[PDB]
Amino acid sequence: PEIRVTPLGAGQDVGRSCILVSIAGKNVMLDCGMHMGFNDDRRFPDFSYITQNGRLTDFLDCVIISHFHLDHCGALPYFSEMVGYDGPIYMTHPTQAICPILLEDYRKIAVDKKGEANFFTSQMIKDCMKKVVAVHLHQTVQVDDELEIKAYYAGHVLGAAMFQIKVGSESVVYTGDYNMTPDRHLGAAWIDKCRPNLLITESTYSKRCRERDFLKKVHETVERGGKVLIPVFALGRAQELCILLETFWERMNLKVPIYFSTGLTEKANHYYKLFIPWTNQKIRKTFVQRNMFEFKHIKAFDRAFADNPGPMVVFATPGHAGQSLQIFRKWAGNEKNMVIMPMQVEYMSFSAHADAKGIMQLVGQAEPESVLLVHGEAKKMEFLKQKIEQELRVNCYMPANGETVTLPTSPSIPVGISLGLLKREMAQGLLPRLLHGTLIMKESNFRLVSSEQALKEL
Amino acid sequence: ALDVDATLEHVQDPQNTVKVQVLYPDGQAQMIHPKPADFRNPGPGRHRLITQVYLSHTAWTEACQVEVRLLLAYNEGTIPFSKPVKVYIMPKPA
Amino acid sequence: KSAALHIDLCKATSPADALQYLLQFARKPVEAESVEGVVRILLEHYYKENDPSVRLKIASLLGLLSKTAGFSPDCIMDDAINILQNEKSHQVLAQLLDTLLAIGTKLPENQAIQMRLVDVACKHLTDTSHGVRNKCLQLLGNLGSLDVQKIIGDYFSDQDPRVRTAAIKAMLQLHERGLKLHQTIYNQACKLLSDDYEQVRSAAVQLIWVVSQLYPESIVPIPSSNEEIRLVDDAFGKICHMVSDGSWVVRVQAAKLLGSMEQVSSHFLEQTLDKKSGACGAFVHGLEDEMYEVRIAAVEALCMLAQSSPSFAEKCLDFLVDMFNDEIEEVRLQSIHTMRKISNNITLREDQLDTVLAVLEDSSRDIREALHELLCCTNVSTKEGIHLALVELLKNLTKYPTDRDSIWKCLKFLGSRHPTLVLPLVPELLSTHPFFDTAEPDMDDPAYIAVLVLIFNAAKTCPTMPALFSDHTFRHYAYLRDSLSHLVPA
Amino acid sequence: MKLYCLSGHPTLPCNVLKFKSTTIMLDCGLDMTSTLNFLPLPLVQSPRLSNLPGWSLKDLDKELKECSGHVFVDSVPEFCLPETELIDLSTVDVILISNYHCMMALPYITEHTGFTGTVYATEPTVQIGRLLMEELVNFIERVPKAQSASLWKNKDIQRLLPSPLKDAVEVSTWRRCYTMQEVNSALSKIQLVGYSQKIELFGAVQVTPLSSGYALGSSNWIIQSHYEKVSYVSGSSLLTTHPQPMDQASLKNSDVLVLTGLTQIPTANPDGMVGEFCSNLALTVRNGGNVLVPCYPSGVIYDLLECLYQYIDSAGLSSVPLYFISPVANSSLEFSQIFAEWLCHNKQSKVYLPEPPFPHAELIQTNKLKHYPSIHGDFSNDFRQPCVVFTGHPSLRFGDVVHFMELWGKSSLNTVIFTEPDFSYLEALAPYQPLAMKCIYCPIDTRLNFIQVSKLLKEVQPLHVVCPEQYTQPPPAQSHRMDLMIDCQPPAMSYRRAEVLALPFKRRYEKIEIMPELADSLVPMEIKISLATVSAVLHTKDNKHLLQPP
Ligand SMILES: [Zn+2]
Ligand SMILES: [Zn+2]
Repeated sequence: PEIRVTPLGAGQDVGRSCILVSIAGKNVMLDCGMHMGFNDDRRFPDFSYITQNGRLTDFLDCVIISHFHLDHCGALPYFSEMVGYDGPIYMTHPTQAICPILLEDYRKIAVDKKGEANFFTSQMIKDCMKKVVAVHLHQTVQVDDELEIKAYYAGHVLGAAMFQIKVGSESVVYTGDYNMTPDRHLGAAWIDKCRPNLLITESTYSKRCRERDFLKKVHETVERGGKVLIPVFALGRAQELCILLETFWERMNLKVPIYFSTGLTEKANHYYKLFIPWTNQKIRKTFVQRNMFEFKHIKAFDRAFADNPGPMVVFATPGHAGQSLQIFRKWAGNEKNMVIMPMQVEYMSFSAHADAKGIMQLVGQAEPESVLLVHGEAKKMEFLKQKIEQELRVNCYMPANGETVTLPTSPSIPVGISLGLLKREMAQGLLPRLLHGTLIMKESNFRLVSSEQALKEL
Repeated sequence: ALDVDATLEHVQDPQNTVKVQVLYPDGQAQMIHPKPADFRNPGPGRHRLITQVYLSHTAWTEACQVEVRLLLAYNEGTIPFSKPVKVYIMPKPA
Repeated sequence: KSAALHIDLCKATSPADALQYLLQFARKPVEAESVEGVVRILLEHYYKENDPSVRLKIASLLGLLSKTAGFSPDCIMDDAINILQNEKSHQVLAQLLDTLLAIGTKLPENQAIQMRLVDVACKHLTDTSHGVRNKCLQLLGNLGSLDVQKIIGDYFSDQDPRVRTAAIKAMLQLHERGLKLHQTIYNQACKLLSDDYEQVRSAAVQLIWVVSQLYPESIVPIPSSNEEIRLVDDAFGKICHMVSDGSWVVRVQAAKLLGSMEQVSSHFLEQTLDKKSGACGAFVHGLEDEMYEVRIAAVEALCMLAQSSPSFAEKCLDFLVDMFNDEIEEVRLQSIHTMRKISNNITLREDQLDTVLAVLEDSSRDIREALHELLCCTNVSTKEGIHLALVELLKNLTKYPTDRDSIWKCLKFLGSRHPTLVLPLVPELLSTHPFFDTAEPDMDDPAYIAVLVLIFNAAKTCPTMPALFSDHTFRHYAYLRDSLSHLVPA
Repeated sequence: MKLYCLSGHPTLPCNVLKFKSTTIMLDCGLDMTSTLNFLPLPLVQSPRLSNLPGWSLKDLDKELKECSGHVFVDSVPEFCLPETELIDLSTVDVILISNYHCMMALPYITEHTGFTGTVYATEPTVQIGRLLMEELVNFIERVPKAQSASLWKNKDIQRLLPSPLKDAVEVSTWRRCYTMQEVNSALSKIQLVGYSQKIELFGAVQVTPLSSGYALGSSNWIIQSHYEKVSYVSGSSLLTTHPQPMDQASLKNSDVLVLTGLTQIPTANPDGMVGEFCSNLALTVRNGGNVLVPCYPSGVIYDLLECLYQYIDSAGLSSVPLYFISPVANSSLEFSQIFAEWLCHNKQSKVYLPEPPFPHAELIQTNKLKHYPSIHGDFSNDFRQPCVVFTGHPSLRFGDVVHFMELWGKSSLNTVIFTEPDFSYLEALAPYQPLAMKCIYCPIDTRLNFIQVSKLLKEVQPLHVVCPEQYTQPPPAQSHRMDLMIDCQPPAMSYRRAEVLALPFKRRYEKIEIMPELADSLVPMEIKISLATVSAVLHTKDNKHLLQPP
């Protein structure tokens, strides 16, 4: 009658999301990500806690991947095809499209350039994706005879999902990454009144004004004849910038071009085009008029039209690295050299995750009886734990990496009630009337009938 | 398809009285009943009629004409209502 | 053909084809004396049939025949309550209560039959079925005793959410019919505002708004504090918390009801647009919601509350400026319209002004026209801002020449209401050299009329300096007075 | 418990399930076969249909026009609604919708009947039926005829009418086509759901949509209330179709299985009919004729466009243009492209690659298939004489198919090919009947036939089976084949229109939850099994019961 949770990954840190939940005798891992910034073989989570030279298929009944960010999904090919796991890997449909191409990109980064000796190949990336079972929104999939999981729209990236892990009467809701404010291409996070036993949520932390200022800067720089070189590093930020730009260019109706580069942002554009139901309300509603991800102004950059003169908008492949530094050096000391990091330099930052008030709202609206914090900074987690334990009067927890946290729960016994006794109790008392009956505690089932039904069926 | 824009002035019930007549150069005089959904009423005694009437005939050796006319119908016959307007039509062979 | 109905029902079959014959009969109108005859025949045939579906169809057909125009239903109520006396099927009982509700609604004047029907409803409210309780609550709401408020308040706490919604809608119908409600209703609806069902929450927030409008100045204590809060302020806080609901129609309902609470104190009004009790950040959350209907409803709530409170409009101003650039065109139309509505006396500073003038460049003609009427109704200091407005209007005229009449209306309203500020700008607009004889500008050039419409409307209310005009400007004044007399004044 | 039957159509049902304390409507089906009795609505006033001779009754000549011995009503085509007066539709709480074909007439229930409940359907059924409703309203309202004819719907006169008009049932309940604002108001109150999603209705029953395999988004429903389950099996396919395969495992151990939407004309292999369609199309366009395919904008048209895509390169018909004229044609193609998550594992493996899931999308970029909103706009400038046109309504009473048949019926080289089994082929051709066109009837119904449903019922083993009366009898076209009926170990339960079925599958044992405070206070006395005497106060909230210690 206990729920034991052990984050082997993030804990009181950012990156390498990996949380183990042992609810009601069934063990579920909640993400499997890699820690960027480490190169000393601490990228992948320490799976020696679960098994030391043992089979992970027996130990783990389910593996959940929240979204395609590498700190939540980057360690998946290693965990499957090197340590050994041939069980169900549950994942969202847009996540299952983006995850191979971001894993291959980091495989291209780590194997070619920056120190990967113990790593995964492309063949075992495909092998790991072959074990992935895709789930839809709000679909209750039965991994076991009694363990079921259900995905909720998280709105962090395309196909980011909040997972509720329910077995018996006990449920655990894990929210990998989410944002309670809608973006220009994504909706907001939504959860019903589940009232789970535990809410494992991220804890790491205006928008219209910032977007208007960025658009005004871009418009003022492009109306002066200069060219902007705004870079993008994440796929969600790139798609949001492209859709916000495209609706601005269509609204102002000026025809000077906007371009995006690389062979990966094009793949992201195609996958975002193929996953319209996982987008914002405007993109779904105005899809019948036109596909908003089929850009009529943002076109493919053949070296940014061979870096031709004139005012134009260019998207750089990284956020440094190649395919951006050549543009940065070729446009330094120009008329309008506006480069906006997340030789005029502007600073326009777009938040992809939720802030403190969004986490407060999610805890209030899901209404759990306990909250657990991962995926953030320790000081911010302490402040948010104080806010949780003060404003909503509900227990909060501070687990580090490898630090187990156990929670006592009170299961409710499912008992059948004979319909005659139930209708009799509906009859008298509706006008604190007691219900006196006999509990026939048979094998593997429970019946609670009247004394007459007890004696006639004794 | 032919789009019309009628400025109906002081029509009591344009929903069930105003009818569009298209008259081909031959004897065909097809009479079109507009739906009440596009009898716009921008003012008291003022009405706007925006229908996309549909025209078809077989091949012509030359673009002749077609005669578009509004009609008023009453409970048994119809009378001319608007100015006769000629539109050029050229059915080319397939 | 009432005897034909009698023969066909009692002669062909009992169980199944009688239902078909009743269904066929239900589709034709009956004259009032024949209504009385067929009502007597069907009520005689009610006791014969033991099939519940046939009796349900009988009850539905009685309810349909009671709604006929020329038939006075006062003579059939006693047999109706007699067949409710010994009816055991719950669906047939619910249909019979529907029939009785039709009887009561058709005869509003007779108080005795209304008291009899609400007595029947109070008798049958203890039924185990939710449908019977729902119909009895509807009966109490439609007739009442305008005791009934206490009973419906007791049934706010029923186990079935449908009965809870029926009770709230019944007492809302009681208020709408004219009955004045109590105050314990506020506590019960506040308890019910946190219901797990969407319809219960929507009905409860409607009831909270109604009881706030009935007793706005009532004083209620905080449950967790010694301080006392006005009732309208507390209900405003509750509806502001309901603005952050998980259901979007509940959010739309909460915003729409929040717009009608004009008696709220100013303190909570500055609270509801802040970003740092439960009313804090309600409109900030509502203006950035994913559903555009919620954003529209929050825009009209902002409009109503800023029309009520003049100090609220300054806080509404920058949020409307930020939300001019909105992804839905209807939302930005509504934002521009409400900005025009609440621009009665507040002045625009530089960044709000040139954000408006930046969104003037948009390709949509509808929001350009709406923003044109906003510029007609705007008040602005710092005459360089007026020069900036003129420059942006002139380049809009160059980019879109079809809007010349609207732009001329804008410049007429800008000159007529900012007269002293245009006055130092006149030598910069008319190219008046201090000593050189200037060439006569080309008339019928829409930029030049636009300048002159601004200048002449400024000169109407200020006769301080009309001598800054040259001779050809006076000739053009005569030409515009002859041609554009609805814009240029005398 | 009880089951009200508001529709007599097998593949267009409207069943109201009065189950415990919640009333569920299972689908709503607009019978468009009633429109066959009416004279077709053309885009232009055709000379042949206008001066058809009237039909006289010696007792109406302006109302009835006779074409080739068959009498047709000269009014707007009216639609046979589900019967909305047996049960008060303000008492129903939830409408569960399976197909977009079974979502028609939803504006009739949700607006005219005082229905204040909620509607559940999947994303693709709602979107595609929105498109189909849009083109239906457009087709009725392009060239508006009046509802002039009313005297023929009389009990004294319809007896005297000939057989196609006399056999029409519930004629007084027929209604004009709903308008677009009724469509918008009906579709505004639909709560969107996904496959295998639990929906709790007032804490009493639990409904989930299960994938059926017929159409993309099409779903079967199971209604669970504690220890009893009702399975609703609407139009489902066991063949290798584009949508997700049929979920047969979740239908198991159900007390009653309501099944509808079986195959019309079951004695037809759909693959053989696809082969016949492609062969006849190739034969016609090789002779210089024209192929007209009256079809819905979505559904079987995707399958036959896939097969025609695989066939044109083999047959060398790349020079033959394929025209798809529909007001919702572009929206249908785009909607088919983006609903990849609702397709089978073969189709949704294609979108893991940067590739469209349906192969008909490649026909646009190769310009083999051109789609237009209407005939008039730019199709009249891009029209080549030997061509294939997928257009119009398959009922042949409205849409662009009427104009195309009036254009092409005077030539024997042109052909019309019928792929939809919904409408009677002879009654569809009847108002056009003096035509030299060759008519090919190859229906591609991919729903469950009778051997498939026998295997399904042997696999599932429901305790009781509820089916329409037409499934117990042999089809009247055959009337002798004993294999063309539903046979089970219990002899089913048949229903007709406006019939109320009483299901004696109601049981005891409603589930309860006991808190651990009471669980410790109950001593497990040994009986051999165990016995315990409990005294508790019963707490009920949202139709869920709890036991509390006093
Ligand atoms: Zn993350
Ligand atoms: Zn993330």
